[PDB]
Amino acid sequence: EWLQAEIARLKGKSIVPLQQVKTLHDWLDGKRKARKSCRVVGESRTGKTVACDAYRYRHKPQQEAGRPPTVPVVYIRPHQKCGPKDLFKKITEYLKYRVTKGTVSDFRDRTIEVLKGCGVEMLIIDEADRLKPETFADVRDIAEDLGIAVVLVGTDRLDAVIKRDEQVLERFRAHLRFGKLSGEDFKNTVEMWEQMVLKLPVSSNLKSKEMLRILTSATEGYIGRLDEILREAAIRSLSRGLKKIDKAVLQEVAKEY
Amino acid sequence: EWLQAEIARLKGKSIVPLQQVKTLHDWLDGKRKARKSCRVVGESRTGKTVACDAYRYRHKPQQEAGRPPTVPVVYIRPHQKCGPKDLFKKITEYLKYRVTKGTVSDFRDRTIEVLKGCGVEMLIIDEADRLKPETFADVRDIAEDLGIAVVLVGTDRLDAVIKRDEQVLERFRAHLRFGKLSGEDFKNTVEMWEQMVLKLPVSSNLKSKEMLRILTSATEGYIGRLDEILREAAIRSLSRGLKKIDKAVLQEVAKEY
Amino acid sequence: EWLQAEIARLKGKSIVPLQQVKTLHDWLDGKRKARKSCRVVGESRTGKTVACDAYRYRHKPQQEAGRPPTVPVVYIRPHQKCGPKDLFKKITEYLKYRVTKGTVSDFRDRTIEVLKGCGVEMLIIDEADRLKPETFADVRDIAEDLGIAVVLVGTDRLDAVIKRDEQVLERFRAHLRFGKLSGEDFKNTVEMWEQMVLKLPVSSNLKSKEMLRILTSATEGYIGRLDEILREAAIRSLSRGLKKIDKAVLQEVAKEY
Amino acid sequence: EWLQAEIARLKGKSIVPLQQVKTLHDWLDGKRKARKSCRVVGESRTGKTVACDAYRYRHKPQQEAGRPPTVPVVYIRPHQKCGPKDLFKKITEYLKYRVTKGTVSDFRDRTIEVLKGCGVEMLIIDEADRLKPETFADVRDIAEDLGIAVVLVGTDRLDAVIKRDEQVLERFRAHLRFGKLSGEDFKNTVEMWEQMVLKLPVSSNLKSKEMLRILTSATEGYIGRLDEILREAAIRSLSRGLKKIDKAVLQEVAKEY
Amino acid sequence: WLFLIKPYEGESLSHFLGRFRRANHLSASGLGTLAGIGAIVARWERFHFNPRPSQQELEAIASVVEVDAQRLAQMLPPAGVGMQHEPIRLCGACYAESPCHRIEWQYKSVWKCDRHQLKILAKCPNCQAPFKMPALWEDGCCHRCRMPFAE
DNA sequence: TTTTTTTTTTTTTTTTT
DNA sequence: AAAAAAAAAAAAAAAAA
Ligand SMILES: Nc1ncnc2c1ncn2[C@@H]1O[C@H](COP(=O)(O)OP(=O)(O)OP(=O)(O)O)[C@@H](O)[C@H]1O
Ligand SMILES: Nc1ncnc2c1ncn2[C@@H]1O[C@H](COP(=O)(O)OP(=O)(O)OP(=O)(O)O)[C@@H](O)[C@H]1O
Ligand SMILES: Nc1ncnc2c1ncn2[C@@H]1O[C@H](COP(=O)(O)OP(=O)(O)OP(=O)(O)O)[C@@H](O)[C@H]1O
Ligand SMILES: [Mg+2]
Ligand SMILES: [Mg+2]
Ligand SMILES: [Mg+2]
Repeated sequence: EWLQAEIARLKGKSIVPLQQVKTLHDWLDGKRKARKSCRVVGESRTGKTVACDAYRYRHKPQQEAGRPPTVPVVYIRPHQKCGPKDLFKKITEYLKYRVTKGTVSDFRDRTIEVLKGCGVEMLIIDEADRLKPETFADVRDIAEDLGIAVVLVGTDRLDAVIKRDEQVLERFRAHLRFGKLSGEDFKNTVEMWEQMVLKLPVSSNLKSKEMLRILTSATEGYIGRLDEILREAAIRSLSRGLKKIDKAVLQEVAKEY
Repeated sequence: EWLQAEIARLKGKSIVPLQQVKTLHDWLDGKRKARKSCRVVGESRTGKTVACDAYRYRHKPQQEAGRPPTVPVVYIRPHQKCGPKDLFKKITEYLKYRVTKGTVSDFRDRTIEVLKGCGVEMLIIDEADRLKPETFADVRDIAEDLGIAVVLVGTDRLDAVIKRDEQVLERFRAHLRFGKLSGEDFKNTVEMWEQMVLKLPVSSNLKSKEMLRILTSATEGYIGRLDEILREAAIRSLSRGLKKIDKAVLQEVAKEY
Repeated sequence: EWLQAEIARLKGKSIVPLQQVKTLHDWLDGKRKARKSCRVVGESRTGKTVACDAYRYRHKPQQEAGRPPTVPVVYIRPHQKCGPKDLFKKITEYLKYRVTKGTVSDFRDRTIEVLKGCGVEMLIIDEADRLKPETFADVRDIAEDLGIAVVLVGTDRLDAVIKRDEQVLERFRAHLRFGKLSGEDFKNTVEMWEQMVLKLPVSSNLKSKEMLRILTSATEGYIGRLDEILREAAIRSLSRGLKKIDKAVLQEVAKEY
Repeated sequence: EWLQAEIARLKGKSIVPLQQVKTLHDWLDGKRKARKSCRVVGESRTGKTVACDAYRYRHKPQQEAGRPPTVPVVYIRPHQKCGPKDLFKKITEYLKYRVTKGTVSDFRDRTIEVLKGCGVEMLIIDEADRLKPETFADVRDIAEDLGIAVVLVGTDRLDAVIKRDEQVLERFRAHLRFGKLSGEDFKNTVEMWEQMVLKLPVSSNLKSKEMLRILTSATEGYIGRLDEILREAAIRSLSRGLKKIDKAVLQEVAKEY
Repeated sequence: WLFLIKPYEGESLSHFLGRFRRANHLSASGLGTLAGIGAIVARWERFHFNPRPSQQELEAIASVVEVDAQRLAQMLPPAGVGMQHEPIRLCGACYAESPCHRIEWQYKSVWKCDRHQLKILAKCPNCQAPFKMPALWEDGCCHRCRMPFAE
């Protein structure tokens, strides 16, 4: 069924190139070469996590030799109230090594051992706010003992956590701010969105002012909302037998927010 | 009955040439010439044991005189909680000598006599973790006294056992990291699999993306799972009177995992 | 005495055909042909021991010649904290061989000798959780060395035991989820149970809604409880000189649960 | 074939004079004259056993008189879980006497007879830790009854065994601690190793800093690792048709540790 | 329950029991100990193969523990004739060609193998370790030095 | 929610006459 | 021919903070 094939596609996710994503990638590349540790802070739904995923794929692991693969970058997202056994477990599993039964003092050393040999030039910790304060000692140790940069991506709340520990705050002083979209950048993003993410049989012309003012009020510059508003509107429109998104559909969806 | 002849074949096993096996074979060849003792570590179902069997058949027994066979390589797999009488018994039987009744101190010496005379340049002990710690002394003695290199092939758990004894850990430091399949190597392996392992009257075209995404999700890069998923699907398909594996069969089998 | 003859019958057990039992038998038959390792799990008191017993009955041993009986399927239930000498002893006795005095290693070979010669295509180990972890090595060896598939039937707790050993977990990934009864399947089961299991002089009409709601609340879909509730109610009813089960009896019995 | 002649040589072993070896020989010579029991303890792969072999060859057996061959120093290495019949057997065979069938109480006395007559000034027991605690009584008896000094050479683990018995601990209090290489001693050892141990046609200049930092990281001061790294690199280099070891080869080998 | 070996009428009782163990996956000494445990007669020997109350035991064993009853009693020497008291000598060619020991080797006068016309041997050459097939097996491999016995 | 330790039976083993 | 006797490694448990 054509309709179901398009809905199964639309409900899915993809990465769209944006000025903010390229800016982060070039910035992280500098910190990687310099082995500099620095934070990434911005508002929710601005597309911070997705840009980090795209970076990992930019430089993929290399398997040329029969030796363990040299992973240039490690990306992890700690669970809630993450303790020191959990941080080490997740780093180790990311390198395809299985963790044996033992204590923190046992696979703390195994982590270092897996960290050596594998390149591990940069470690990106998303949801940095989700760490027990005691674990920041093991993060500093890694950043200090070996020449590895630690990104420490976080939301505005992360800064409230960082400032509670002098030694942690001093180390991660440098920062990058994600921001949100406004002005022409938003209009160009909508044009890019209809062309690359929406493939409806008939064009919707979402760049038009009459509907762009609606997308602007509904999204308020958050790439996460623009995604939701247009992705749901496309499924709701096709489900009615339409070949494009009607102004009435954009209004009907916007009213739910 | 044609159907039963194909099922009796499909339920069987065979060795498929792979990049990981050749790599393994020519690394061992270096250690053999240098008489170096090294370990080999890999995850379960990655095809570690099968590559070791293939190596033994690459380097077969040679007899050029009425003297005992010139056995170049010895491969053994110890039983659970293997003690020092059991290790010696299995080495001796492998070389085709009968073990007489006596104590460890009696056929410890008989083992040395039959390790000599035959070349026995290499000893591969699969599943090294299943061994009593006390037996690693008799393994070091062989490796130390005779010009013989010992492989010590095993899973991730073996490293937890090795690190409990300084003298074993230091002697066995060099390692090869057997791994799993990902990317193009997996797609090419599926094409090879359908090309050689499966001889179905009509081609299934398992390399196509619609079914390759299914084999990928079901397999997760483990050659052991790819072998199970496709081998059971072939028998289940033929049993229904099909000449090929239908997408529906691959899905039905994958759902069981 | 008629009353005592019926009580001596009612207190006994029998196998009732059910959709869940046929489903397991067809599934096991596939794994048998493919020689595939599998896993069977479900909740307590739900048609499983009887189903495994019924399967052995379905394909009884063949003894058409002077050679040992051709036993296709072996079913054993290990004792508590079963060790490696006990697993081998019980397999050997099942096949009708006497075990002589000796150690596990000599016993390792006699078990292999009698697993061979007879077909022994399948081994069903009920209550797999009650086994020492060390014994799973001897189970893998059998499954690996011989063309034999091992079912490993058990409860939810078995999964907690299996996940403690990588090499066991990977081998037995395929599973069937035995479940409980609900909806029409339960009503039809009560009608069948009354018809076959109960031969009372006068019909009780247990399918009726007034009493079916009681059997439903008392049973909660567990075939083990439906058999207890109705089997005790039948004996208690006859003992009062009744020719059928009164609603009052079903209520009186249900109150005890 | 020139290449095979060099590989057959390189795969072999030899003794290189070192400051640590001379230090031990002068120290043992003092204990020999004074007949003082003493200990030799150090880390694995530091070259403890080889220095002991060199000492035996320094003072070879002298047979210029009618009486049985006079061996001043006796060197034995006990088997695993060595008992009192095994210790006596190995001492007796070393001195070239055949052991007849009998009990411990029979050739305990024969051992004393052959310890006497020959000078037997010193007994060096390597791998002292792998001995039965009950056997230390027969060792003290020899050390006490006869004018013989016993070395008891071993690793760090030996001290854990010695401290379990008051009477053994006090008797063997004196000790010589083996040490690993660091600083200039390591650089001079690499220069010496290249000149005497390697006969390659073209000089590798391994003393150079660019490659010395690699040998240092790969070796960590253990003479056993320096031996392995350079001995395998020489064979691997010649096998490629090279006349010297390239930096690329030292890096390729180091990556395997 | 033991599986019956291929009968030969000229086989020694000792060999017959050794072949029962080989075929049934245990050691000869292990067979004797196990046989004694099964019977519980208390006079059953591990290595003295031919006793008089053991003839009763053998009859019982023949009639009950085998799939098909084998001739055990026929193999057994009673008092026997010209019986060697010392180690039993053997023919290497005979062991290797037919993995069985002949009853003839147990009796004096027969010093040469009648089939191969070579002298029967009592000790392994060079090793000079006396070689008794009932203790050291039908495989003809010397116990001390595991060298195959030569003529 | 983690960390000792801690105590005990069960055991496989090892030899000795 | 045979057995015993235990040294020692292992495995929850429950207590705090
Ligand atoms: N080279 C190969 N060719 C074909 N099949 C293979 C190969 N290697 C492994 N397999 C598959 O894996 C199974 C054998 O186990 P495998 O060697 O993969 O595990 P392993 O390497 O021994 O790991 P572990 O020792 O942990 O079990 C076979 O059933 C087979 O289908
Ligand atoms: N197919 C059947 N026909 C008749 N009675 C059955 C059937 N299945 C189960 N029962 C009833 O259930 C009881 C046995 O339950 P069963 O052993 O099947 O549960 P189980 O799942 O094996 O329990 P557990 O898994 O906890 O060991 C019997 O007394 C019997 O009356
Ligand atoms: N002077 C030397 N001459 C020869 N080989 C040496 C020397 N120094 C170190 N080695 C190498 O390093 C190793 C050191 O010897 P060995 O391992 O016997 O000492 P060890 O660490 O005391 O041994 P153990 O583990 O028994 O204590 C040898 O195998 C040898 O190849
Ligand atoms: Mg394997
Ligand atoms: Mg049950
Ligand atoms: Mg040494």
